[PDB]
Amino acid sequence: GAGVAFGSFDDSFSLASLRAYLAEFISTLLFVFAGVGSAIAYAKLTSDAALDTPGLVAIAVCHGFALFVAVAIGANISGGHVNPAVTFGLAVGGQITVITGVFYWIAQLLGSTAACFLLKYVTGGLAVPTHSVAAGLGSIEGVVMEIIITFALVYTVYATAADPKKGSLGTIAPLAIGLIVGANILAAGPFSGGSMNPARSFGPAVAAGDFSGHWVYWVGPLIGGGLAGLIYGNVFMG
Amino acid sequence: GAGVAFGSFDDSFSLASLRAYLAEFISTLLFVFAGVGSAIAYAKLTSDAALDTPGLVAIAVCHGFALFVAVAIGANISGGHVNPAVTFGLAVGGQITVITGVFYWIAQLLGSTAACFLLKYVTGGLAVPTHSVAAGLGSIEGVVMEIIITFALVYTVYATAADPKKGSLGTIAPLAIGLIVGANILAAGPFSGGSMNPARSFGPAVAAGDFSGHWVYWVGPLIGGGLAGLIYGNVFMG
Amino acid sequence: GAGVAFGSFDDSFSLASLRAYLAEFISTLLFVFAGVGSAIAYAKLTSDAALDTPGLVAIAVCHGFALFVAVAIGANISGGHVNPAVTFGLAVGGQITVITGVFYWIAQLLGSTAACFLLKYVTGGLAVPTHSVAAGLGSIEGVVMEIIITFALVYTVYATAADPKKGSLGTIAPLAIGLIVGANILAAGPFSGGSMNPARSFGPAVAAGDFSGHWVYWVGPLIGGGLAGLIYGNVFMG
Amino acid sequence: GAGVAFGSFDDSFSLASLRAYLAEFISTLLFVFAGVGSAIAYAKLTSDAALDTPGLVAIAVCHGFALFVAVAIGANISGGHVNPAVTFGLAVGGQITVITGVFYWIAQLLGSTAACFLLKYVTGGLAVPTHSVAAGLGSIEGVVMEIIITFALVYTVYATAADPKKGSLGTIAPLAIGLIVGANILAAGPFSGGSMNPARSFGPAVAAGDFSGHWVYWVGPLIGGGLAGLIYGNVFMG
Repeated sequence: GAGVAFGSFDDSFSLASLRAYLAEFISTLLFVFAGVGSAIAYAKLTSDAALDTPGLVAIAVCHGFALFVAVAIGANISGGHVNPAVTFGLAVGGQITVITGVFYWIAQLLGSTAACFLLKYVTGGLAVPTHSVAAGLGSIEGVVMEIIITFALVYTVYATAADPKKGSLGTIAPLAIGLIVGANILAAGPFSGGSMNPARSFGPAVAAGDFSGHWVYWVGPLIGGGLAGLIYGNVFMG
Repeated sequence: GAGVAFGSFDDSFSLASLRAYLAEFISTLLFVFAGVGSAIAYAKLTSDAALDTPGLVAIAVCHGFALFVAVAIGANISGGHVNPAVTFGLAVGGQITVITGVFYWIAQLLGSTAACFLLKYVTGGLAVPTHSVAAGLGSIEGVVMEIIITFALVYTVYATAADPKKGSLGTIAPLAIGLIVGANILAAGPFSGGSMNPARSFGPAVAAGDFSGHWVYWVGPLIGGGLAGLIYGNVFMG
Repeated sequence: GAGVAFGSFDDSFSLASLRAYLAEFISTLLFVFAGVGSAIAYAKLTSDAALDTPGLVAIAVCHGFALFVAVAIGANISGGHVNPAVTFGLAVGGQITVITGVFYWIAQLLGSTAACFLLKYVTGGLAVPTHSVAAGLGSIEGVVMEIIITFALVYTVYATAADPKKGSLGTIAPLAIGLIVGANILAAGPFSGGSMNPARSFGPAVAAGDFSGHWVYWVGPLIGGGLAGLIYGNVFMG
Repeated sequence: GAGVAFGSFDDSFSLASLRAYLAEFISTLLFVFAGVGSAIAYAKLTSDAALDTPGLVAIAVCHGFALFVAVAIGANISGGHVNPAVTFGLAVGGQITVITGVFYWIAQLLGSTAACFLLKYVTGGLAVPTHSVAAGLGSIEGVVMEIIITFALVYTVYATAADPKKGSLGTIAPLAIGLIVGANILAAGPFSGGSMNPARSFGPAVAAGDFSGHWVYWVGPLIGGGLAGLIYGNVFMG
């Protein structure tokens, strides 16, 4: 399989790269605004009740639909990563350079953070919820959950969008990528929160001023995404 | 990026333009009939309860599915705007002429209004609900919410349907456009109502004889749509 | 626009036509089995409660997904009508011959009826629910509801599947056709039941031995479907 | 129609075949992890309540989305069967060799079982639920339910993915295949559980150490899948 490529500053500062960074910022902002917004909407409707099944459905569907769109609207400009773990898994398989990937991370983190401060305002100052592992459940269980579900996501990105042999999968790729996240929130929501996405988790941690447990949402997703890049890149593109 | 184009009467009165106006009328009627209808259905089932999470899901899914369809069924005739803010954002980027755009607005407003009078009849005279900003929440918060979510919609229309480089996105564009509205209602419903669409809001205001607060659903969506046209048109098509 | 074509017996008894009839039987059986089945599932889970919002969502989503599939799996064999009103609207615009269309009706009615007797068995003898206009609501209101929502469906079939200029819409047509039915059930369920489909309504009327009010689900859908054929066929294909 | 083909060891041990087996393992693992996971999520949220309508929706949507993805991500490597009954129905119509098909079964069963042991861990040791026929309902009713719904699935796979004349259906095939399972769970969940898939059922039986009634989920799905292969393969591909 293709090796890691560090890239160059010239390449990573080209106008095409700059457009890509803006696209990643915008896609991540819009994804996180909707997705976090659905969780705040549930809190508003229920006066801050514990999550129930209708709420889980609302939040999962919102994230799946919004991520489909966020990926689609960047696909021809940046590739529509919307997610540091996607960028990382792609970098592991030589699909994006390291330098460009770092700038994608910055754009994604900025976009997510912006979305969360916008939410705080437009909702009239409601709390921005953070991802956390369920009460009582171990952190390793949470990490392993996040490894598995993020592996699923990044593997999907490889199979439908990166693979040169994708064929007609390329047309439906944004939808597959969004709806694997939706599906996986329906499973993982009550356990890890169903992040799959360090930026999605980071914005709220900034806006709520609370990084307790936040490491889970870097370690788990990066390992899952990296494992997907290693497996798909070496076996199915190698 | 392309400038605003005023157009001509000859062009805007051509048979092709007249077909486009009828298509916009029909698509907007069917979109608003379903979407408002889902809100009246919730009121019927619950005896006019406050919105809850099942209801929000029902209404969001209905709007997302219905808008997907309404866009698809006009895509090859009018472009499937279904929305004055989409038309406006496209006009800002030179994608539709101003004169033609004004006639699209008329067709959309007429279609929405018609849908709402039809609903009043077929439901046995139930109230046609109007979009309003949540009790206690400021109007600027509501406007800014609508700016953000309408920006998302119009940006999606640009990226998937207008951009000449859309490629395979063009096939899934109607679905992206519908499901961003669905996603954004799941976030915004309990705050602004999740309009994104001055015509969707206007029909009910006419049918309920209540324009209180209605300005929000012109100012917010037009600004969001205009900002999407400015950004995408000048950066990603320029 | 194209006129009505009566067709011929030779044509309507060809092997291609016979395959089409079997495909319509199978698609309609599978559509109605799922869709009615979701309503029986709700009754089982709730001990025959009145419809609530979760139930409406379940039933609407089931029908939208199932109809998408039923249309897709016949699209290249029969055209995937799955619905006497679709067949009728297509016949009005010269898209299927009258003789072939009558045999499609028979196949659809048989498939729906079969599904409903299968359901009665596999559910352990539970009642097969019938479409009815809501208590107190007038029959004309119910008919007009069904006209509007069936117009939407058949117009969608024309715009995405019949029109020679459909282009990329043809790829997503089955999904548009399914999800307009889903959307429209979210609106119409508590009022007319959201049929759009004389066969979908007829199977249960046979299996429950109850044709009270059943005429609504022929008059409303046939008029809507016929109006869609007249408008689209003469304006947008003429 | 094409006959059954036994195949060869050389063919079934080729690198292409080995890649296919890994893809089937991964797709089935990810499908079952999400889908079973959604059922465990419901149990967590509700403290092990009986299934209700929100829960049925959550579980059906999760399975439909996850299966769409699992099929898509194997489509160009293995064909994306994810299901012994799909493999069997395809084998009946000569679309996969018997030897290769047996190895697909092994990969699918292993993947499902792995998913279920992973779930047991990451959820903090919660019970892995098994498919069972509803209390009081006969086993033949359960089998016949599973025949019908699995026929639907495998017929969909033939019509959209196997048929050489699939045309544009091939692009949307993964989505049709996923959403027929979603639809059919909305009908069958409270009666048979809505399996359609011997591997999906088998993983939990292993992880819960409970094979009571499990035969239903081999007999019903294999017969349905085999009947779909016989009908579609001989009539619509013959």
